Amino acid sequence: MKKLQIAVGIIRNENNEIFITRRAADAHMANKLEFPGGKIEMGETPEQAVVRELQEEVGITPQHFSLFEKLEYEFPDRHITLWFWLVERWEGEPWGKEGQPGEWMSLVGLNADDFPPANEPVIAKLKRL
Ligand SMILES: Nc1nc2c([nH]c(=O)n2[C@H]2C[C@H](O)[C@@H](COP(=O)(O)OP(=O)(O)OP(=O)(O)O)O2)c(=O)[nH]1
Ligand SMILES: OC[C@H]1O[C@@](CO)(O[C@H]2O[C@H](CO)[C@@H](O)[C@H](O)[C@H]2O)[C@@H](O)[C@@H]1O
Ligand SMILES: [Mn+2]
Ligand SMILES: [Mn+2]
Ligand SMILES: [Mn+2]
Repeated sequence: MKKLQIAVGIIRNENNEIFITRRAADAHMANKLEFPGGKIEMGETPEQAVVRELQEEVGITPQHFSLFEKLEYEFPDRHITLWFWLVERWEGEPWGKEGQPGEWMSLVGLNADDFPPANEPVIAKLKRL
């Protein structure tokens, strides 16, 4: 069974909205809502990975961010460690830089059922802020 380290960014604006993308229909966790992010590569740190992934996926450079949650999740065919970074300052304006759907979503309106099940405790903890 594959093992991966994944870094994702919770991109939160001043109006308590989060920038959320939707995964492709042929991806793992297909059609799910997601925090932008991706695999931490050999030779880069979790902090470097979340910067690079947000630059690639949505065209922003996160800065002065914090680790909101780190957790492990066993999917049916892979084990993933997820690093959830809270990103409240960034350079740029997030968009669907890889052609993927992305939009701002109110924190209070997030439905954990729309995301991979690994995100459940994070979405709950976010709504507690
Ligand atoms: N990006 C992201 N992935 C998540 C979240 N929750 C969650 O369980 N995952 C899982 C889905 C995938 O198994 C893995 C994310 O990998 P990915 O498909 O984003 O990796 P990547 O962007 O580097 O892949 P690629 O560009 O090479 O296609 O972690 C989330 O909120 N955001
Ligand atoms: O690990 C994040 C944690 O570290 C602090 C400093 O105590 O921030 C540092 O790390 C961030 C991630 O690289 C940087 O964005 C930040 O500029 C740096 O000071 C805390 O702010 C944060 O909780
Ligand atoms: Mn990616
Ligand atoms: Mn990647
Ligand atoms: Mn990704």
